[PDB]
Amino acid sequence: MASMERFLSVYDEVQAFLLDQLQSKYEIDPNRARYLRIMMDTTCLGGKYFRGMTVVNVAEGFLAVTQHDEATKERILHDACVGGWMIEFLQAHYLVEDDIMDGSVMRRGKPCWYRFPGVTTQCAINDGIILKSWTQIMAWHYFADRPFLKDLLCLFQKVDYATAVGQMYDVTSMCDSNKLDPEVAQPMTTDFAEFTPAIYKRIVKYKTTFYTYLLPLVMGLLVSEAAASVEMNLVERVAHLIGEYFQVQDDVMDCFTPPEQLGKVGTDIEDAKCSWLAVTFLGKANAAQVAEFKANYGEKDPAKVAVVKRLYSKANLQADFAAYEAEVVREVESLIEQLKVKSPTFAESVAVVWEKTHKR
Amino acid sequence: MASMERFLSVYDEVQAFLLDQLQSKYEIDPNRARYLRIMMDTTCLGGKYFRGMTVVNVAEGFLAVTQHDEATKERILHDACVGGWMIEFLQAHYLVEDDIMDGSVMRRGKPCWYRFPGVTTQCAINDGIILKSWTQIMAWHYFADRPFLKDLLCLFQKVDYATAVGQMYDVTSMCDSNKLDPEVAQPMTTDFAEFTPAIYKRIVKYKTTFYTYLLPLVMGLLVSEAAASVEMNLVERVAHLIGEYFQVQDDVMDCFTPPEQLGKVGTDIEDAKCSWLAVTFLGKANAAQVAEFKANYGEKDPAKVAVVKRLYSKANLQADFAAYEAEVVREVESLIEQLKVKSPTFAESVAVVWEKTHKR
Ligand SMILES: Cc1cccc(Nc2ncnc3c2cnn3C)c1
Ligand SMILES: Cc1cccc(Nc2ncnc3c2cnn3C)c1
Ligand SMILES: [Zn+2]
Ligand SMILES: [Zn+2]
Ligand SMILES: [Zn+2]
Ligand SMILES: [Zn+2]
Repeated sequence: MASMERFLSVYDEVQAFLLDQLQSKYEIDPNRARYLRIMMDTTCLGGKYFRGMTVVNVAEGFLAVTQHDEATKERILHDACVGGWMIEFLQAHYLVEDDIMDGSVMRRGKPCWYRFPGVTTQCAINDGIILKSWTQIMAWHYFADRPFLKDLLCLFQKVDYATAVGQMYDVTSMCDSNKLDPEVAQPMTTDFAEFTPAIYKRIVKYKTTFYTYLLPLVMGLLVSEAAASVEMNLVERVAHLIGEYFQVQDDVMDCFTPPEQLGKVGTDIEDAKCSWLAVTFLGKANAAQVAEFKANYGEKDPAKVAVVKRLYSKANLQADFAAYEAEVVREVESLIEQLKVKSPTFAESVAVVWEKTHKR
Repeated sequence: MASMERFLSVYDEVQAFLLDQLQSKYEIDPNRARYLRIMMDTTCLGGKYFRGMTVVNVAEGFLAVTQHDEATKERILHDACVGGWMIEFLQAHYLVEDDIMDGSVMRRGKPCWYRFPGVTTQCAINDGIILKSWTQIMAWHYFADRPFLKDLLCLFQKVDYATAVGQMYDVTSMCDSNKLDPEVAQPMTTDFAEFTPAIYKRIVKYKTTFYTYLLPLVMGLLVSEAAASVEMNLVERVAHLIGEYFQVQDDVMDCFTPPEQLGKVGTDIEDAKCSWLAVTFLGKANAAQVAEFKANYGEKDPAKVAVVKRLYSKANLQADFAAYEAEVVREVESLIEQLKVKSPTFAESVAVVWEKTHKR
């Protein structure tokens, strides 16, 4: 049976389970169950399922080299699918809440959940809460008797937290650290001294790479009972590295990919985000160019946004991107090689993850 | 050593632990650690600690009748304090998010967190996320080798979820169920057909009683390794019952307690909430009074709010409250008696919980 169809079948299964449990144990009525069904579908479906599918892909790699009864292979694949949906639901939680936090308008070519007429922010914040609560309901139900349950829940928990930390780094990335203070309204940085590669790296590592790369890979290992086939430090390193590249690409697209293709109108410049474009620009600009950057970044005025974009064009950031890209290929390929020592199979799964990222 | 001081000491311990871990494992800088310290203090401190202290109180009851080495008694009390703080942090998560959801202005005589000048909703939503993530960080760290860890995390998870469900019942309680639809903006009910005791009960059971009464009681049992000293169905029933009473009192105060004493200006009438006052009023009004209620409820206009309040005065709701109160005393005392069969000690802890609620 093909992996994607198995994965989508399991969504329907897990959906039915969660809604049936709301009726039998939580006293839900049909109309509220309907609203939650539609919330779940709208917030969890329609992407590429790259995160969940990585759990399945890793488990399939192991199945191909490990002896098991057929019923065990099915169990492992079902577990990978459930684990994959936990990640997808974790993402949906973060996307719902982030869109509210950021006043985002669209995502993937549709309105952000909170903007649905019959949702509103008052409901949507809570809907996002439910989303993450469902990850745990899934885990406890499907993995109740599993040897890996503890390690799975502990990892999930750590990833969730790292992600929330990352969110905090992101949202505060345009303020001067020395000025953070709950009592005082936060000015945007005037010097941009904290737009550095190391600071950027910190934001990305926490905000995206743990839930997007580290969690799918490690979850695949846990449901396969294969965590002793790998050097966990290598898995972290390669996860963090591919995750960074993925975020740089997202940053480039924010600015340069036409909105109908992006799925949204990118506002990193108006939001004064610490983007790869801004850090790399500030890494290579002269005095005049910096000054011009400072006079125009982080302002809604389209004229000012256009100055910033011109600055990035003229600064020939494509060349820095290509050099960064070349470095990431060396390092990712080196890490893949190191992974081959203890597991060629897992190395290959990582190689796949990298190809899908590198040319997407 | 007195329970409250032990509990507050443990807050400082757990705080230091979480911030020290952010520095050593999450790459936090001092200024962000400072912001999180201030967020934690502002959102977790200053209430009566009734929820956390119930965990400690239950554990102390058991310690008085159970043989243990001194070091075990200290371990159990430390565990109760940590467990108690998990509940307090869970509450803080919900209060932060609820205040944002509801556009609340104050709570406990201070601005809602999101309204702090240097916070804002964009940060505050995430701060609330961190709050709940810290419950799990606490659990995994302090309870790592504990026999009760699984049962504690599963219970916590279920309570969290019940609470989020309850939030959904609450926020939707002024809409007609048959009209809920993410695609369509939600009108307020014109008939108030869903303002019934059973519907009200559902909202309260989920939104408050699981995290306010059931979780502290059961957590106390788990850290004491005492869950076989009780009939769990009785614990649920008494929890749900005292929790309901607690919410009715809160509802009465929303409307009638002067704002400097309430800590906030109550807006249940303008928010068109399904309050005990509104359900009980609709339970006893004549046609004319209902009609008047319908023309004035759920409107910001102070004139209209004042009509509703007059209606409640003239309807002599104090008498229904006293009769409800009398019924709750019978039922709570009956349940306490039933609890005495398997544990007089636990019965007494529940008796305390009830006294603190009944005359607060
Ligand atoms: C993650 C991050 C943040 C900011 C700037 C960069 N760019 C680079 N980082 C590392 N090597 C690089 C480059 C550009 N060329 N080469 C060789 C990376
Ligand atoms: C939880 C709830 C919701 C709505 C109305 C009520 N009131 C009552 N519920 C039960 N017994 C009652 C009363 C009033 N008198 N007596 C005897 C309770
Ligand atoms: Zn964001
Ligand atoms: Zn982006
Ligand atoms: Zn609320
Ligand atoms: Zn209230």
